[PDB]
Amino acid sequence: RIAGVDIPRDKRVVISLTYIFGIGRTTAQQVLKEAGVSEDTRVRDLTEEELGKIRDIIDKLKVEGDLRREVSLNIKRLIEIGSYRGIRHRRGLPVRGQNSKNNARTRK
Amino acid sequence: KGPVAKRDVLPDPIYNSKLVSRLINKMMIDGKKGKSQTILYKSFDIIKERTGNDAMEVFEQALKNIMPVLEVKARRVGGANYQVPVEVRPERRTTLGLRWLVNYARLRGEKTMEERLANEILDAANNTGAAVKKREDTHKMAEANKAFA
Amino acid sequence: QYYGTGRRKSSVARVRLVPGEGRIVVNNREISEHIPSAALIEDIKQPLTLTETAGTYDVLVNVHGGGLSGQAGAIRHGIARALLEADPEYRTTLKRAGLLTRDARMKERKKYGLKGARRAPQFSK
Amino acid sequence: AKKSMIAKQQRTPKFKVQEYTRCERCGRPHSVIRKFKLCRICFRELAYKGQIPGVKKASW
Amino acid sequence: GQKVNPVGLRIGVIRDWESKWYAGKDYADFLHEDLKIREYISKRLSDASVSKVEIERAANRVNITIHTAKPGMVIGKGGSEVEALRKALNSLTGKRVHINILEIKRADLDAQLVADNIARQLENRVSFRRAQKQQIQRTMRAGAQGVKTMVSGRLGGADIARSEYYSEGTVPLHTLRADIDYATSEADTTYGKLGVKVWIYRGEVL
Amino acid sequence: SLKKGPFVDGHLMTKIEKLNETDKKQVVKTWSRRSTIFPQFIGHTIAVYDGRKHVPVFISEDMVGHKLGEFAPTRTYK
Amino acid sequence: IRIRLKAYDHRILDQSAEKIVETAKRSGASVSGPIPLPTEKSVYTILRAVHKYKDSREQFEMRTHKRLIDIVNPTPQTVDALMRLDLPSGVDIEI
RNA sequence: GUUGGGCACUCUAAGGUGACUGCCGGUGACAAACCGGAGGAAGGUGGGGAUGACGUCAAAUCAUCAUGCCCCUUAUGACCUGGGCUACACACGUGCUACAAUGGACAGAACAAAGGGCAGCGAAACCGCGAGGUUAAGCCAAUCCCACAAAUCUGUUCUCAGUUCGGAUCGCAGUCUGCAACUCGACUGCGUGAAGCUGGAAUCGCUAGUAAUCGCGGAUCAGCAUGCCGCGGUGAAUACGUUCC
Repeated sequence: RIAGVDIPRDKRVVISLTYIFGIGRTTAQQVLKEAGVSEDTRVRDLTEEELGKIRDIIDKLKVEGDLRREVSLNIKRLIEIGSYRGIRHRRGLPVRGQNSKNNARTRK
Repeated sequence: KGPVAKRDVLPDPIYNSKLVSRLINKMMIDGKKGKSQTILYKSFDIIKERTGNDAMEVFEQALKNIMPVLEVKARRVGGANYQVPVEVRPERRTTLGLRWLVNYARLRGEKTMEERLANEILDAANNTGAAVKKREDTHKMAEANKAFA
Repeated sequence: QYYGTGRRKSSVARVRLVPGEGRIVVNNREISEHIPSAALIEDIKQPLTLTETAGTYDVLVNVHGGGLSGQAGAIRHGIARALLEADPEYRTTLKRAGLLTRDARMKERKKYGLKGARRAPQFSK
Repeated sequence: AKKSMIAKQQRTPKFKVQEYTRCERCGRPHSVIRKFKLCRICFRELAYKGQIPGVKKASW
Repeated sequence: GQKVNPVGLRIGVIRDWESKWYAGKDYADFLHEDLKIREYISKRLSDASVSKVEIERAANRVNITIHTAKPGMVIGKGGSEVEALRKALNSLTGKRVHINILEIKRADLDAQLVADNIARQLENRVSFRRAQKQQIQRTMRAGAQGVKTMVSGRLGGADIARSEYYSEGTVPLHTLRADIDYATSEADTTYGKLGVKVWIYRGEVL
Repeated sequence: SLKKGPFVDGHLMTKIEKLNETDKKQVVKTWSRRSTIFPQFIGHTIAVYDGRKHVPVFISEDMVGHKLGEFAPTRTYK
Repeated sequence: IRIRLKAYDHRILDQSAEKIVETAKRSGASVSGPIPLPTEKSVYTILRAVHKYKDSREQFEMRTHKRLIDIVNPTPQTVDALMRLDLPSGVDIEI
C-alpha cells in the first residue's frame, strides 16, 4: 500500500492519508488538491489513475522511513556532540525547558 | 428557615406542556437550553414517527410508569443503618421520574441522545425498561423495609 | 405608534406598536431572522396573547445590548409597556403574568477571594 | 541593601531592560503601580491619609 | 486584622481631599513632589506644631494651606517666616509656591495635634495614664461629643507590650456620616517605640 | 533571532578573529554563553563559564547551529 | 470653544460648570447646556496585608467625570469674561 | 447616522421622587412583631458592596516601612559578569485541558458588558499559509483604536474506535520582544502523535441571574497568565427537614 504501509479502505482519503508516518491533515489536503480527488471519496473507491497520482505525489514527499531515520539522526547528533538538549533527550527529563519537580511524565 | 419554592415556564411551541419544559431545564449541560430543546424535539419527532401516536400521551404514560410512590429514606439509630420508606409527595414523583428518564437514557448508549431519550420513553411506556429497574428496585426497598413506615 | 421601553439583563429594546397586522421587526430584521429557538418567540409573544393583540399591531423594535434571551426579555417588557400605553385596561392581566417587573436580576459583581461571586476556590485542611 | 538598591534603580543602567519600576516612597519593587508611582502598601497608607486626589474606597 | 482608618473611610463622603487638583500627564510627579513638600514642611514645623497641609495645583502655581492652631509661630514676624518658607519650597519644587495659613481655634480638637501632644508627653516621660486622661479632659472641655486615645507599645514594662484605651463619649466609627478626625503619632522612647492612636468624634452633619 | 543575523558578542568575535588571523592557541576563557557558533569558530577550544568553573569545549562541524551554553550544564545532579 | 471640564467631585464640577454657563449666557453666546459625559473610572485592588493573605484585599476607586460646554455665537465679550474666570484646581478647563 | 434636521427615545450624569410593615384583613396582649392582599419598578434589612465590637491564637509581618537591643565593619557592606530562585527519584495543595455525539472538523448568520491608549492605542492598504511584517489615517479619546466576541443558531461531514477524540512530548522551519529567549520566553507553520474511554478510600463548592459553561477586559508588564482582579453571554437542579457531622 501507498508508502509501504497501509491506509484504511473505509475512511475518506484526507484522513486515511493521515495514518502514513509523515502526512497529517494539512499535507493531505495539499496532496489531494494537486491530485484532484476532491477530498470526498473512500480509498476503497478510487481508480488506478487517481490513486497512482496520490502515490507518486507522496513519493515526491519526505514521508515514510526517511523521516524516522533522519529524526533519529538529529537526536543522535545532539546526543553525541554533547549538547544539554541531548542530555535531556537521554535522561528522560524534558527538553524544551519545563519544570521537573512536578509532572514531566511523558518522559519517565 | 422555612420552605422556599421555585417556578418554571408554561409553554413549548410544539407540545405545549409545563413538564416538557421542565425536562428541557433538566438534561441541560453547561447552560445550553438550545441543545436540550433540539434533542427534545428531535426525540419527540422520532416518538411521533416510529410509533404512529402523539408523543404527549406516550410521554405521560412513561412518566406514570416511572413516578415512584415510595422513596426509602435513611434512619440510623445506634449501629443499625435502617432505611425508612417515605410516601413521596407528587412534585418529587415527577422530578424523580424526569431524573430517571434522563439518567438512564444517557446511560443507555445509541447514536444520539435524541435516540436514547426516544427509546427510553418507548421502553418506559411499555413499562419494562432501564429506569424502571430503578422504579421497581425502590419499591422493593420500600417493600422490604415496610416494618417502620 | 405606541412606544414602550423594555429593559432586561443589560439589554434595552424600544418597542413601537404601529396599527397593523402582526409583523415584528427587530432592527429592520424579522423574528426568526434575528431570534431563533422559538421558546423565546412564544415567550416574547405572551403579552400579546394574554390580552388579544394578535393581529392588531405590527411591531417595530430597536434593540441594543444583552444577549438573545436578554433581548427577548427586553422586547417583551417593551411590548407590555407600550401595550399598556395602548389600552390601560388589562394591567391586572399583565401584572398577574409579571410583565411590569423588569426582572432586576443583574449578573452579580465578582468578589475577591472568590472565584465567581459565590464560588469558594476549594477547601483543604 | 536598601539605599544601594534604590540608588541603582535611580541610575540609568547599561540597558533599558535592566530598568525596573520601584517604590518612590518605601523602597521595594514587587507591586509598584504605574499611575501613582507608588508601592502598594504606601498607596494604601497615603490614600487613607487624604492624599492621592482620586482614590476613595471602591464599591459597585 | 481590625478597623479601617476612619480618615480613609470617609474620604469622598464628607471629609475632603487634602491634596486637591486634577491629573495632567505627570500625576505621579505632582504626587511625589507633594510628598516631598509634606515631608519637608512637617519636619520643619513639627517644632511649630502643624497638623495638615492642603495642596493646590493651579497651572504652574501651587497654593498650600496650612492648619497650625497658632498663627504667630508660623507667620511670626511676617518677613522671616514667609522668606524661609516660600523660598526653599520654590527651590525644592521648582516653581511658584503661595502659602495661606489658616489657624485652628480649639487646638485640642484636631487629632493630629492632640496625638502629637500625647506623644510628646510620653517622650517627656509623663505617665501614660496622665497623658491620655489629661488630654481627654482637655478635649471634652474643648467640646467634642467623643474622644478615644489608645496607646500601645512597651509602656515602661519590658517583656509584655499592651494596648490601652481611654475614651469619653460617643466615637461611632460605623456611622458613615460622622466627621471623625483620626490620627496616629509615634513616640520613640528609650524602651522602644510607642504608638498613639487618637480619634475625636466632633459632630455629624444631617 | 530571525533575520537580524546570528548573535555573538563583539569581544569573543575579536578574540576568535585574533586567533584565526594567525593560527590556534590555548583555550579562550569566555563568560559569554549567549553567543551562537559561527563556522569560523571550528577548532578553537574555548572555556565557557558554567557559573563556577571554566569548562573547555572543542568546536566541531556539527556544533554550529547551537550556542556555547548548550555545552555546559550549570546544575550538577547525581 | 468646547470647554470640557473633568473633575473628581461632582459638586465642584457642577459649580464650575454653571459658572461658565451663566457668564457666557449673560453676554449672548447662546449657551448649550452642561452635557454630562460618561465618567472614566479605574479600580485598583490591593492586598491589605503586609506579608501574607492574598484572600484579604481592598478595592479603591478613582472616578473622573467630565461635562461638555459649548459656546456658539462668537460674542468676544464672553471670551474676555472666560479669561478672567478664576475657578479652582479641581476641574481642568480645556477649551 | 453618512448628511442636513430633532430632543422626542435610548443613553449619559446631576438634583429629585421612591418602599416606610405604610394601607387592608387576619393572628398575637391591644404591644413588639408575624401571615396573606391591593398598589407598585421595587415588599418586608428588595440584590450586592463597603463597614469587621471587647478580645482569642506571645497567630503573621524586623523582608514595605520605622524601630529598642545584640552582631558585622578594607565586611554580615558595595560594584561587575555568569549561574540559581525553572534542579527531580518522590510525595502533596490549587488549576487548566481532555477522555467525546448535548461530540469533532468545515462554511453561513447574529447578539454583549466593562475597561485600557501619548514615544502609547494603532485603522486601512500591501505582503506572508500563519504567527506577523512595511507605509500610514485617526486618536490625549461616549468621536479614533484595542475590537474580526465566544459558546449559540443554521447547513455539510465522521459514526462510537484510543477514533475526524485528545493534545502531551518531540524534530525541523519560522515570528516578535529585547545587549541577549542555551539553561530559561510567548506564539506560528509542517510532522510525530502519547497517558487518558468519567477516576479507590476519601473529599469540595454552590440556595438564583447563583452553580455549571463561554468568551472579553485590566493591572503587573519590553516580553512573558492556565494565576488574580473585574465584565458580560447562555444559564440550571434542589431545600421534606435539623435525625446526624
